[PDB]
Amino acid sequence: QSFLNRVCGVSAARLTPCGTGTSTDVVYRAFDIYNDKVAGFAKFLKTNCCRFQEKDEDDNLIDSYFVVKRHTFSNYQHEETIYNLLKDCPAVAKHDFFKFRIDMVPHISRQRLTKYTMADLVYALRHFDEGNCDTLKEILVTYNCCDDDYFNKKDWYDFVENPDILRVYANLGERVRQALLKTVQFCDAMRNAGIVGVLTLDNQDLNGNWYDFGDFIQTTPGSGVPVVDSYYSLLMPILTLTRALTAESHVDTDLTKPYIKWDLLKYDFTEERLKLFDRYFKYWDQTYHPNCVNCLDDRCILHCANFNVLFSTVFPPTSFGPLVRKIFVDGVPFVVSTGYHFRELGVVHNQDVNLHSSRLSFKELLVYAADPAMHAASGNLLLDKRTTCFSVAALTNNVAFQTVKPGNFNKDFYDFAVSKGFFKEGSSVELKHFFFAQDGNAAISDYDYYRYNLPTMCDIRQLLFVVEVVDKYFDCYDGGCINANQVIVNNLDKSAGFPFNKWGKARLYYDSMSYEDQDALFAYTKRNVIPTITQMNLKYAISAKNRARTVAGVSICSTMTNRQFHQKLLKSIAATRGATVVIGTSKFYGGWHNMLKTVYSDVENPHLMGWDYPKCDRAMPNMLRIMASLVLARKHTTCCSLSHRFYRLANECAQVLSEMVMCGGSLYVKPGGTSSGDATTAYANSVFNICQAVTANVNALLSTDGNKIADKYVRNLQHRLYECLYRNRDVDTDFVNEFYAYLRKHFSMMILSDDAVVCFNSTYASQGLVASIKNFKSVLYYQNNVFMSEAKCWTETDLTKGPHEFCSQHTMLVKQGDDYVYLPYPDPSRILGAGCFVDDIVKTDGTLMIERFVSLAIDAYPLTKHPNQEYADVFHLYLQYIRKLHDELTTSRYWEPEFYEAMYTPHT
Amino acid sequence: KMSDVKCTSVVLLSVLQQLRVESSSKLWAQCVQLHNDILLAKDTTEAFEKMVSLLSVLLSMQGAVDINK
Amino acid sequence: RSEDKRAKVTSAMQTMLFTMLRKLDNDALNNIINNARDGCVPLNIIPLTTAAKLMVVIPDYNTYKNTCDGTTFTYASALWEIQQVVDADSKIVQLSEISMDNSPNLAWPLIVTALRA
Amino acid sequence: TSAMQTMLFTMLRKLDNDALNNIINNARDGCVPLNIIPLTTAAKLMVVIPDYNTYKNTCDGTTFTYASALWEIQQVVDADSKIVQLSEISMDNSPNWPLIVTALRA
RNA sequence: CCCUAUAACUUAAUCU
RNA sequence: AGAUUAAGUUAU
Ligand SMILES: [Mg+2]
Ligand SMILES: [Mg+2]
Ligand SMILES: [Mg+2]
Ligand SMILES: [Mg+2]
Ligand SMILES: [Zn+2]
Ligand SMILES: [Zn+2]
Repeated sequence: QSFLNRVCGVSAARLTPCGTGTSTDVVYRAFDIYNDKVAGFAKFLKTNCCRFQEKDEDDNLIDSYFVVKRHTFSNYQHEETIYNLLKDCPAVAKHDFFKFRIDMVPHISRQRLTKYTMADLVYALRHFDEGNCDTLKEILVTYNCCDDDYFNKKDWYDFVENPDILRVYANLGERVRQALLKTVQFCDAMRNAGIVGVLTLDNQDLNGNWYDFGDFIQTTPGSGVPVVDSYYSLLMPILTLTRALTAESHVDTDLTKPYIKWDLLKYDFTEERLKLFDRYFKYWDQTYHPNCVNCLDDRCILHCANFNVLFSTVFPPTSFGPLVRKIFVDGVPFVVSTGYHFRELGVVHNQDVNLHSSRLSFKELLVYAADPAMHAASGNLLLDKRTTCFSVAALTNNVAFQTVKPGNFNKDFYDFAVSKGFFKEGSSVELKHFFFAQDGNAAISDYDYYRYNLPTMCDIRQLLFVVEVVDKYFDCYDGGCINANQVIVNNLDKSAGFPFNKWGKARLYYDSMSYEDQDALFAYTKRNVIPTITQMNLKYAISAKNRARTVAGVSICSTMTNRQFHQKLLKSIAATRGATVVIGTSKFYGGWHNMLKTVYSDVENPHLMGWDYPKCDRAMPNMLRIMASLVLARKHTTCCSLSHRFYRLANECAQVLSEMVMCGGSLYVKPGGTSSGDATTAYANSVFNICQAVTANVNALLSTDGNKIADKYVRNLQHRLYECLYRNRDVDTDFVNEFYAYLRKHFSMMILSDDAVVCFNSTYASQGLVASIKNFKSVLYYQNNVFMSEAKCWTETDLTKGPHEFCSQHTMLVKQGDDYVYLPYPDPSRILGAGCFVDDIVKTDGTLMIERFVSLAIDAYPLTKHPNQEYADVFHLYLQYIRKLHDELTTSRYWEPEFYEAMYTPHT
Repeated sequence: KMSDVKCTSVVLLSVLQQLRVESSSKLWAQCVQLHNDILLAKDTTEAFEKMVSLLSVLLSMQGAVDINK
Repeated sequence: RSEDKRAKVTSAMQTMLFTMLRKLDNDALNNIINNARDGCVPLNIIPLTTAAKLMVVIPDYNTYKNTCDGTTFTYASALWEIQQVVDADSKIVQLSEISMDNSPNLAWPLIVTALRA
Repeated sequence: TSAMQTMLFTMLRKLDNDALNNIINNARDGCVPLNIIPLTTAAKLMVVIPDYNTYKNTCDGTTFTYASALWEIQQVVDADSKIVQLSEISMDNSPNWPLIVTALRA
């Protein structure tokens, strides 16, 4: 107790021992660490300090802690000198150096710290696991974000089933903003005193005070260099999750004051972004361009768009979108868009604007009709209280309420199927796939699911490494620009989007334009931004859940140029076998077997894993979509310049990422996500899927205790992984090759859009060296803003059983001829529901369209190799009904099972 | 049994659709709610209660004649 | 035919584009655009500051009283007098018909059409 | 149209549920609901009655057998919108036609 | 009014 | 054997 009153000091604080006696306490905390013996951002165990909790006058415990560090004596003298240089900075926690008789040993007492550091909050949110979140609950209850009985609500953490958790995390926001301002003050003190050193998150309180001067080196004053790369980069997802800059939208930066009233005509905000970057990120040493048209490469675009998404949360939502001018064509006033203000890319101005023209060609008619400026400026004002999304205009005087009708019942096949014995009580095969009808409020209710899209900042150094590893997965393909006579449009009798669907299908605009007009329009989009309108339609399809599906038809002005930009690379992806992205690979003629044998390739202790993306089209962040389009456009290094590649990226973001959306005769603003009818949507979803998997492996490897890794090679790989992320700003292509080889050896992926099957090493994942399901849950929590429950994931120990689900198909290993192959089979209720319920009354004929049942029996063939007899009777039911229709109509092979056994054997 | 009540709710909502229930929003909402809840049922008593409530919409308007069929 | 239909869609696009500036009146649009520094404004403020007509789609009565109570209301820093209220079947609803007790008899959402004062 | 109505009543005859058969048989004899038959005892049931033989075939006393359910009658209105009491009506009072009955579920 | 994009497969009818 | 057209089916 005589040690306690020396620790109490002159501060007159009532102290209770958090440990026992005079011994050193043991805590378990998260440290960001980089030695020549360990690296990583991991949870370690700290046996360095004695803690003393502070009591109040009514002896309830306070969040003040006295943390007394025992160490060597040279560190004591060194930290005393550094502290005496920095004692008048108000961002420094107050220190008290003394020596005591524990035998004399020196002690460094840090006064009135919090219980947790900033590293503990950042680890709590970036390695989230429900059922193992005690630091996050203690931080939320301590700083009055919520009460303790908030967590008794089940799914309190889920962003989708409980969107009130954003209000709770946003009560940590001013705490994080004060922490940022104290870091800028401490960096200014280090630069004035001449002190060099790395700022680490575990040396900073939640109050914002800094300590642990034991690695700081003195130089001449005025010339201090603070290293803040790992600090800000590991902090960056918390800045948007807790909404730290919301106080910047108030008057004099005070949450008690009102909101700043901006000018409505103001769009620029470049000086305000530069001031925000100077205030919060002053010592971040990479140059920042507020408008990304001034960027130097694609990594600069990613780096600067990541600051723009944070700073665009401060600005009014009416300032973003198409920037609009008045233009006199044929002496006639006119309204066009001459630019765009992107939340991510800043202000883009069109280069080829014509302030005066006498006539309009067919190309500029197409560009002016696709423009939302003339439709929005001619419409009424709209205030839609049904949805939270931003509403622009009502194009007409009515609100359209489109419904979905139910399915049409094919009664002949149903009583033929109950004639054979199907659909009994307690049977294994039932009906679960129906055409669910919808009412007039279904399109806006499905448009309201864009509220899961939140403005999300990324760990930019982690992302800039992951983009090189993900670009390694696309090195085999060949891409580049093609001419308009090399494009291949498959279905020309499809919709052309709004407003072009008033006058024709896509056949009309592909026939009415020349190849030279199409090439001129494509050359126009490499210099100017054309915003377009995406139309939302309700899908009339068969499903198991009553959720209404919407499709997003993109206008022909966007699709025509995006085919010309991307089609070479997309045809190269879809024509490659044996690769990770298996778009284009058929499941027939032994294709499923070859895909599974490619994914199993040479993994050592193999397990299968497959996960889920909850709300993947809606909740995908804008930075990952921009990242995916940059990865796709990395094939255009010879045909396209840098400025042309930027204008193509800006056209993708103004056309399918944050476009204006017509939904029932009314324009709304899309927050982000993927448009379903984009030209490149499956391939961009494949890029996003591989990105999240690579991020999960990076987060698994870096959060592992490097003392416990028994392989020397994996331990040095973890060291260099930390160095390539945070301690190095060039691309280290040798380590990208090495990490990509490590991933191909231990984490083998089969990716088709959102769907994926990995074959992973089990001993490496149990040691935490490749990712597992918990890593994916964490990465989707802080990057994707969704909680992926483990009920929608699957793992698999036996590889003689296939994947559990891939592309709605299950896998069976069956003896075909003299081999054992992997056959895919669907859910038998899906095939029976496609038989029983249709969408057209002429598909109820049966005697017309035998072809329909022939295709369904092709899909339901491998059910005959199943152990369940009721599963195997589905193919024989389809055979007998095909035979019945084919006989009472009036080629006998359609009820011979050899035509269908031919579809699953390798002889194509 | 339950397959029969699901299939006849599909036919019943299709005939309520072609009888222009969709011209009344407040009626078509309840009809699709009953139809979607019949198609999702797990025990047949719930399905038959909702089936009775959905058939009452058909019989409640004079556009049908129950004598002829 | 790739020129008969091409001239046809050219004429239709001409008709649609020349119909649209007849809808707008340039009395407020020119003082919006000339108040800008470089004659360049966001599109999202054009129907907010220029449009002479407002449509309010209201899902239930509790939003209706908090938004469009009375025959005039304030939105977008303007005052709007209610011209009409139609329902989801597009039947005319009187303003005296929207009540707390009468609300389940109405076909929600209501579309309130208002004009700028 | 008529083909779908025909197959609808064909599979309605196959189900052989007593509540559906009760409602279907009631609609031929003129006993037709005025709104949606509810699944809660709160909501009011509005059933037309076309004659007294249908009246005593459908209800006896104050309770009411409809949709294979019991409903106590709360209110009765004859065609000229005069509120008719339950004891007011009998076969001699039946010329004194079709009248609505408002009930609630037992 | 209105029903997207990509990929695979089957059948039929044509030209080599 | 290849291509063109039309219908249809599955997957995302
Ligand atoms: Mg430390
Ligand atoms: Mg230290
Ligand atoms: Mg999903
Ligand atoms: Mg999927
Ligand atoms: Zn830049
Ligand atoms: Zn190019």
